[PDB]
Amino acid sequence: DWVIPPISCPENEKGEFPKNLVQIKSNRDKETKVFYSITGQGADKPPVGVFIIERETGWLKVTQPLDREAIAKYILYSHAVSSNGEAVEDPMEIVITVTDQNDNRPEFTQEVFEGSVAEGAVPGTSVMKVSATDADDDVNTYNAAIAYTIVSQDPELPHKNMFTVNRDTGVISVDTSGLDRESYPTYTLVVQAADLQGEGLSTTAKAVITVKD
Amino acid sequence: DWVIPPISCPENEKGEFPKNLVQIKSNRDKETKVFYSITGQGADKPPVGVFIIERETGWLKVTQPLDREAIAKYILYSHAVSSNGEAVEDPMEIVITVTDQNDNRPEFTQEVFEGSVAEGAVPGTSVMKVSATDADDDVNTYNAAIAYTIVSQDPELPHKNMFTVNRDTGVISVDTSGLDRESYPTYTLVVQAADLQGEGLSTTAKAVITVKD
Ligand SMILES: [Ca+2]
Ligand SMILES: [Ca+2]
Ligand SMILES: [Ca+2]
Ligand SMILES: [Ca+2]
Ligand SMILES: [Ca+2]
Ligand SMILES: [Ca+2]
Ligand SMILES: [Ca+2]
Ligand SMILES: [Ca+2]
Repeated sequence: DWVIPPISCPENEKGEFPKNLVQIKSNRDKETKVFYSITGQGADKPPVGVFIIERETGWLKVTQPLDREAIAKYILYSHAVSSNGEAVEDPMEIVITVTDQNDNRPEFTQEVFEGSVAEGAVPGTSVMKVSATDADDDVNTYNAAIAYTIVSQDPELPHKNMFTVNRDTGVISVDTSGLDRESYPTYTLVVQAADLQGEGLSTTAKAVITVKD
Repeated sequence: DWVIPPISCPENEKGEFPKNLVQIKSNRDKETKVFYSITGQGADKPPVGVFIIERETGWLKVTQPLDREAIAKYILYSHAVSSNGEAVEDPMEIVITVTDQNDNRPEFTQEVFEGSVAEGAVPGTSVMKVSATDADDDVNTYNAAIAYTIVSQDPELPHKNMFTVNRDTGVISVDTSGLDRESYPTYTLVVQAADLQGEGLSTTAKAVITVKD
């Protein structure tokens, strides 16, 4: 039973429906009459009706917007039957992949993350980890590929950039030194998560670092 | 035989060969080991060896650069057998479309075109036609959409731009008044054709216009 190269249909389509994807067709339709149908989840089983097939020509259509983040791949079967009811083909297994769009913003595991460092640790010691998630397609695109930046430090002394964040790991480390509890005892960092490798959709959270003796 | 939706492969690929197109696979391989082959012009018949299928995996592969302007479509059949060589599927018909690149420069029908106009003619009167052809795919791309321009006018009197060319059609026109046979009896224009609607590959030729009483 052949399985068909995947038919791509992007999520969140808009406008008039139904829309044509792709024609599936027996080359025996000059020998005898051929009537097409499809079965499976997305066709005659839940969700019913997302895809339909023009009985007579074999144009496969989609009848509504899709959401990759709810169903990413549909498997159906097509059938080719003649007037006398005989099968003109074995069923063909039909694979449809929902193609991703970047329609989910990253989200931080917490709105405020807490750590602490020692006064005289050392430019590149580990303070804490911040983390986001993105629900988009981490396998075939960058839409869920998260770059952590630092947006602002408070207060800005002794110098701006007392800290850095590793843009992939979200691990926060000491960048320059002169950390002095008694001059400046807590810092409030605004941290950013952005997909498209830094360029895309973004969100912010807070990291509150307590300077210790 | 089912005919599957066409697989696109662009002309003029560069780099490492063979390149993978698409996995053509039987779902009957849970039961028994399956072995795949292909046939047709471009596989086992001339041009032999353009496409191959990997026997155990069913990856379909193209083995060299294609040229849309020599062959635009291939038709193959895939086949599926078990260790003993018996068939576990009917064959599947496989269509392959070669997609276009802008690899053809427009050519003028002539190197020098000839035309004429009456001294008295009013701005807007049509003088003559220049015309070019492009061999790229004028049905699905812009690689053949030609735009025309006048590059230079000799002589430049009584004004620059005695003439104009309609930039979709190649119709050359009287633009401003003052044509007088007895002061300037011919003009030589350099005309240009460029595809991608003017932004792409270009060529030039000459238009010679005799001003008549
Ligand atoms: Ca979605
Ligand atoms: Ca998405
Ligand atoms: Ca995203
Ligand atoms: Ca101190
Ligand atoms: Ca070519
Ligand atoms: Ca071409
Ligand atoms: Ca061209
Ligand atoms: Ca005159």
